[PDB]
Amino acid sequence: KLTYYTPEYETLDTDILAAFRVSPQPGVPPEEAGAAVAAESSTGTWTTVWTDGLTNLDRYKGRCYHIEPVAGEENQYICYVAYPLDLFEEGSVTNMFTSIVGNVFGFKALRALRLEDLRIPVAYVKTFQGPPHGIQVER
Amino acid sequence: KLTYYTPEYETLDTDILAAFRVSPQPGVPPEEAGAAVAAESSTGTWTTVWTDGLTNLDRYKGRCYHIEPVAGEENQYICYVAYPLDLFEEGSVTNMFTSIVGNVFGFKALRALRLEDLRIPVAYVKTFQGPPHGIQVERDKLNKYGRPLLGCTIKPKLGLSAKNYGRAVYECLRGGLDFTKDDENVNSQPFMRWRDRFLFCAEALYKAQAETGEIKGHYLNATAGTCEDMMKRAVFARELGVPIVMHDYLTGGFTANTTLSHYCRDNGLLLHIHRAMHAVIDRQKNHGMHFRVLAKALRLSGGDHIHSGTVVERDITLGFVDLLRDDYTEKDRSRGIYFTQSWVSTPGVLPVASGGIHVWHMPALTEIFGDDSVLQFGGGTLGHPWGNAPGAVANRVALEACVQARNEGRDLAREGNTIIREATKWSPELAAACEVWK
Amino acid sequence: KLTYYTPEYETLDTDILAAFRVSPQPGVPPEEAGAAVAAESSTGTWTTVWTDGLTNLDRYKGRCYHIEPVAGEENQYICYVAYPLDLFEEGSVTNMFTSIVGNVFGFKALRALRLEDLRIPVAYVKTFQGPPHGIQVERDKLNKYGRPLLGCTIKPKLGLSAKNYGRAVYECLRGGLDFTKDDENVNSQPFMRWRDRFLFCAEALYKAQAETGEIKGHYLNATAGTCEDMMKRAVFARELGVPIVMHDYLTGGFTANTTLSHYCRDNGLLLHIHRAMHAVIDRQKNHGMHFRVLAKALRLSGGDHIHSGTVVERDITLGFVDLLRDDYTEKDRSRGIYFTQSWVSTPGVLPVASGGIHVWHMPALTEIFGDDSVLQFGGGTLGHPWGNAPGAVANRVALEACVQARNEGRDLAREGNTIIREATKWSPELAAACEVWK
Amino acid sequence: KLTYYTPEYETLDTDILAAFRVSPQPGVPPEEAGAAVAAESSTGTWTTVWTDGLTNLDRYKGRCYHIEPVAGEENQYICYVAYPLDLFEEGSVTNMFTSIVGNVFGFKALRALRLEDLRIPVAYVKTFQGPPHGIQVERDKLNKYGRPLLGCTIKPKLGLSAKNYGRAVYECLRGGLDFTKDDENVNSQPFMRWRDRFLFCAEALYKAQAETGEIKGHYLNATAGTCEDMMKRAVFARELGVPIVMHDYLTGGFTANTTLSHYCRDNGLLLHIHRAMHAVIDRQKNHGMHFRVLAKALRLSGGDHIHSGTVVERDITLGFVDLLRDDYTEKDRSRGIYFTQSWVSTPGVLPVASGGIHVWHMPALTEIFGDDSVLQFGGGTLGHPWGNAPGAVANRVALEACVQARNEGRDLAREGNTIIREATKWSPELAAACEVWK
Amino acid sequence: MQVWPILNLKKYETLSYLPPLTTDQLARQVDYLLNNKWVPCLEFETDHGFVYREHHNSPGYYDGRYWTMWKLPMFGCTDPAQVLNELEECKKEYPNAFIRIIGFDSNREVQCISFIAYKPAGY
Amino acid sequence: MQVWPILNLKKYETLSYLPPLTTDQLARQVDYLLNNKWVPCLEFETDHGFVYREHHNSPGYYDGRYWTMWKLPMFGCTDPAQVLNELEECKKEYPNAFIRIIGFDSNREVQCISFIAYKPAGY
Ligand SMILES: [Mg+2]
Ligand SMILES: [Mg+2]
Ligand SMILES: [Mg+2]
Repeated sequence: KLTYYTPEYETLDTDILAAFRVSPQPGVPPEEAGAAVAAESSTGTWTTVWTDGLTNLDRYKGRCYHIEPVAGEENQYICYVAYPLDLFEEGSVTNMFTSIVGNVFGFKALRALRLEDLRIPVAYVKTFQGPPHGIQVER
Repeated sequence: KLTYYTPEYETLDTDILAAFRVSPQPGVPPEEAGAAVAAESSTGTWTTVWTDGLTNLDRYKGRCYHIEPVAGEENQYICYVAYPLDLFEEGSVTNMFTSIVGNVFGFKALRALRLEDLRIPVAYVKTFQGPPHGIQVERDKLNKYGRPLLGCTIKPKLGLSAKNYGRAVYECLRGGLDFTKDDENVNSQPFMRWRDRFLFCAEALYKAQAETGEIKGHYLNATAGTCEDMMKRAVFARELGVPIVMHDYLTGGFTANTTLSHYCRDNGLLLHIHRAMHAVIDRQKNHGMHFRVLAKALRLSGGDHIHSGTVVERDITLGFVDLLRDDYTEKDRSRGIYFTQSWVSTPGVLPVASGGIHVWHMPALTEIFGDDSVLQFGGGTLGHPWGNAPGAVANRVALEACVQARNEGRDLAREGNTIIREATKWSPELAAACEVWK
Repeated sequence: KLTYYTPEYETLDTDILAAFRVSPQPGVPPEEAGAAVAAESSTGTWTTVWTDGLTNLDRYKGRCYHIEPVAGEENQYICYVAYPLDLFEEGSVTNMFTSIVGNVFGFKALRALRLEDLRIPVAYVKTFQGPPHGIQVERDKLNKYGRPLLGCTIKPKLGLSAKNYGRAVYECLRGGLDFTKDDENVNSQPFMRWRDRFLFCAEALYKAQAETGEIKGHYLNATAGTCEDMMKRAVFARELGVPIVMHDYLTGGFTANTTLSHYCRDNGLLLHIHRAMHAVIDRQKNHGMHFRVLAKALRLSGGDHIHSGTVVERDITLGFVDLLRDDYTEKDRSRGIYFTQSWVSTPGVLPVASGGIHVWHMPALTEIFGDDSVLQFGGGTLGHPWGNAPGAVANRVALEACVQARNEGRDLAREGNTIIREATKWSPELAAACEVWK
Repeated sequence: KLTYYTPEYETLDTDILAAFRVSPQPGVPPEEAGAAVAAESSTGTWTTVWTDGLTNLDRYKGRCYHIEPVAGEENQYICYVAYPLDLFEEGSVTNMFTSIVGNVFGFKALRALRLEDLRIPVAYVKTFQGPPHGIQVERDKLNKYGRPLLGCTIKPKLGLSAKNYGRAVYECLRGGLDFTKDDENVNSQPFMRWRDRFLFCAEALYKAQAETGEIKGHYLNATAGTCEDMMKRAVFARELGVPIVMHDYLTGGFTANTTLSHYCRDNGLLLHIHRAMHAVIDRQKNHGMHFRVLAKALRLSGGDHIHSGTVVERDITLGFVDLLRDDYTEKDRSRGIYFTQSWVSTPGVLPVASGGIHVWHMPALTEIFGDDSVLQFGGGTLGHPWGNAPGAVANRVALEACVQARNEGRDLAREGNTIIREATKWSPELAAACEVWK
Repeated sequence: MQVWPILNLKKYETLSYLPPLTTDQLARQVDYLLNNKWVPCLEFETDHGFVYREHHNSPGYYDGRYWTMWKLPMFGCTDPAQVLNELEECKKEYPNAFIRIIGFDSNREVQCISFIAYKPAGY
Repeated sequence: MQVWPILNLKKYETLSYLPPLTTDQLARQVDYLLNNKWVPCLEFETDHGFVYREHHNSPGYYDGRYWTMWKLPMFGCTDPAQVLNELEECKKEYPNAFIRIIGFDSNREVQCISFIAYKPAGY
């Protein structure tokens, strides 16, 4: 929780932001659930490893910067997580999904998890070709 | 309902059979729900079209031939549907999934839907290459027999320079592990481009192999944004003469995976498959696809290893482990095996157990998976107090201790801990590990 | 003026910003001059055209958003212009320069014009590959740490036979230098064809490496008349398994340079960039383009080394050295840095100091550039009284003496000479060098 | 000075001769400055090196053979330097510039330096392909004789959709213009990708050609970030069967330009060259390279058209126009021609006059350039009150009126306006143009 | 904190990280083969006890994997003593060779066992 | 005029061209690491003290660059004596090995130091 729930964090224009709909297991508070989602989808290790000291992990960690309850739902919150630009391969949707969605959905502290939206920063957008033609050209 | 619910239908040995877990909307009877699943996943049209008269649609329709209530569940049934052989493109897992699972899950008369199992007929099985190598060939190539293989995921996944990454690789392998691995997220990024990583990992694995005398490998992740980039990475691995590459088959996709699988067969490369993103699809009991379906698909598309969870529900896991390794597996509902499955000599796939495991889980893992498996210890190696090499030694010793004990007739379930403690008396590395983890 | 001088405009993080040093013709006010620079480098048409009504030109126009007088200069101002992201082709330095600098310099209302700096927005930075390797990777590949790298240009540039050239190469490297180099003029000529040179230089560098045990390299010049010829030379370097090739990026051109940069990334070759012809463009303060602009362009197109002058105005040089090596450099007018520049993890480039330097400049160079730099000694090695090898030894010893002293806390600025003289007492090679040069 | 100032030297017909405009630092005499230029651009070493004794350096040194004061200038001289044939790589403009201009401009003993002219010996000229086609072949291919060719730059350069761009192209060509053109900045950008532009421009030019019966062309800009991208664009132009492509030779570079020039020769494509960025280098009289040097270089590398300014200093322009078109041009200081230049049948290049010109400049342009030239009217066509087609008609009529008048013996210099006004009496399109522009 | 040794620490796969097997535990491993109906066989090597790459370098190719067969697989063996007897005879003839016991599973149609039984002095 | 030697003149990069470091100057170099907040670590090699090419020959590939780590990087080290103590223990165990001190800069995320601290007799 200490390293990953960062409610004071101001997002960077280069960050990929994720809005997760989190349903924690009974007994797991919001903040810990959100912190779990961020850790499990970025750095986070079940045991301490000495190699972490060869890098600055704060530069690569995912951060749960905001949490808000879901209206009319039993024990469900929308957690916002920020991922630094450096975690992703340029022009690769495959790598974008692997990094954000490749691991967290099976976290045991959660009973369910849904990715609702992603803010793709313009610096990452410029690394893709996008539509071969697009609406105007097609017409 | 009339055309699609066919309880008298006798399945053909060439039919693809699907076991769906159907949760109808309140007010929709079983038979109609099952008929809906069959129609919506095959022919079926909301309005009559004259073109149907130019063909014999009974030859192409899906048929719900059997329905049975689910025990202890409110309004949920298992519906069996048969699809004729002619609906599928040969050798294409992509087309198999598109046909069966591409449309039905959004049918409004259903509140939820889950594909539990598929019976792949042998005539369709023969149209796929299957694993590039398979269990037996891999063991023969690596010259490793009578024990589970051991691996280690390098961490942190992101942040280390390619050289520091290779340094960790060498220290891990020289201690007794067979493989080291690239995290599924590790493809090619700003602080570590793929080619630099491949190159240093190659220097590290060759040094470790020279030192110990045992063959070593490192799963070099070839997952990429395009088929072209993926192939470029596989080609360099071939140029380096290394034994194994890796692919995230679900995020990369079945089309790219099959391409990689074929190249690996043609070039003698072993292929390790990571199941990143699986829980997005196979976690909830009410909707999605059970992992066993995703496992069968991978065995057809091709892979030599596939992550299969850690266990330490047991029976369900052992059930799909049999489906990945054996040539024939009989129907067994107690293990989630809904259909008898034959593979007509398609090679087996080595299951990879991974996830927070350490020395103390060794007896259990050896007991449950047996010799044909790969046990992955990321933090379980890199978290040892003395470093990677002694961390590797502790894991290798613990494993061999268990293997010897099992071979001598000792019960791993009854005396696992005794077996480990006995080994600590002569292995300082293991003693140190045991002090940290239990 | 109305459309292009926009003092209230707030720049977007996606805009390319240019700082022009404008010298208007007498009678032309600042605002009109600045507006002219913006219009002439973007939209702007001498006569009204009906087609303009088919688009929204405000979305594509350049904007002079700020103007400030130049201190102590007669009728000269620094005009800031913003260009929208959409005007540029992704990954093309060629198009970036064509758009900003392709037309304005000939505008009659101006008596002179100089581009001083460009703020490359991160969204555009991400469209380039950048250096094939960069500072960190290069150090890891060569296994060289904690000191500036050392090189030597072989002379005479023209006249030696390929074998005599290789002989000089071997004698230089075996003495302790890391690299030897092809002069920018040395491509392929009558008395020394390129392939013969590559081949003998390869024999020489491998012999020196075997003798000393330290990795060696020789910048094999691939600059050529066509893309095809350039690629042929790079390919042979790859075949020889050597570590580094060279290109004269300005005379060869940005289009050819980017091609070479991409090939180097795909083949693991380091790329040394020579700035031949730069002074034709960056010398006069009133007209042209400052070198810092040419340096930023090279970091985008790609190169691992780039010549940056010798220093021994200091501050201006240190300013662009930061721009080549760092990930983020804040605006600093005292060093000619007109815009804050971020690189979003694009690798840094090793600056190469060269030009009439010898042993006595060592403390100054180490002090000013620091560890991440390449110090080139042509005549400073080949002019040593005892020959190339002792000449190399003198340079290597002098450098290591300075590094050790610095590391021990000694002030290189205050006691540089003392540090060198102290080393002559135990190094005959260095003593001999010191006798010849001071 | 002793080795490099050789006033008694008789130049060889194989020598490359350079005329430098030298501005020495105060206190540095002419002879020493000239000697410095020769040494710094050839051999010359700040310190003596033993390797020089393995060759005969007099065979490779540059020689300042003549010096003459510049009239009416404070401390400025024209120094003549001869470079032996052996210093240069055959067919490489890149190497020619690197050798002569790659180093000297930064020499501290000089306050400024400008290359004014180069005498390319015929033995070196024969090593280049030269223009892919040249003036005569181009006229024969297009079947256009006895008059200057006419073109039009499409504007706005950025902002129009590929289709709207093509629409403007068709309307321009159908009115009588021979060519339409891509702006130098137009490569491939967000709102208009290159392939879409090539495709619509092709539909437009074929429709205009079918309508009028006269051959039409559109300079499709192939300038790109890499050699590969540039070639992809040229290849599609070949596939479309169109007659002409374009390249910004200075921003793209000489290496990429030569590659494009060779491909154009092998595929029958005419090549239009834009001189974007030239004023950064050729504007100031004291430092840089005069355009005539850049023009000679392009004729060697290859191009069929080259922008040459508008004129309406005259004599200087006419001087380099002769150098681009003729087979032999005698020394003529009154026109800036410092050396007699022979081309041994290397094809001539069509000069392109462009820049704010309109109908009223027609008599002057026809008179000054003659038949072998291309007159470009961007705003002069697209700014006509009735639209592109009538704008084109006005330009075509004005030109033909001037040609007929000239052919009848009328003096274009004396009666140009009379000739135009006479034509307005029968051409409404022209009358309308004349009302808007004078 | 102990540092894992670098010199003379060559290994021989399965069971090589455990203390050398005594005749008793050696007999127990052979009993495991017999009980599973696997056929025991002996292999020895005098020149290259570890994997190397001399003749080729493509993926999956290594030299030194094949050792040389001591006689023939002991089909129909029912007593572990038979195997250990051969081990003794092999050692007598090749005291300078590495000797390992392998097992074949005719049902799975592959080699399935391989553990070092003897190493020359200093290994 | 002296001729630079050919035989037995193998070098070990940074600081290897200077006379062997005394314990004092050795301690000063370690203090430089600590003062810069770099993490010190020891590496040793007994078999190949210099770069070579056995397993591959492509650009940028060389064998012998990686040596073997003595224990672990000394995170949180505050005294140079700690490092020199380990040097002594390493030498005690591997008097036949080349030993070098390296440093890691966790901020720059790369190895940043490497200088030879011990060489076997005759090197
Ligand atoms: Mg992982
Ligand atoms: Mg040079
Ligand atoms: Mg233009």
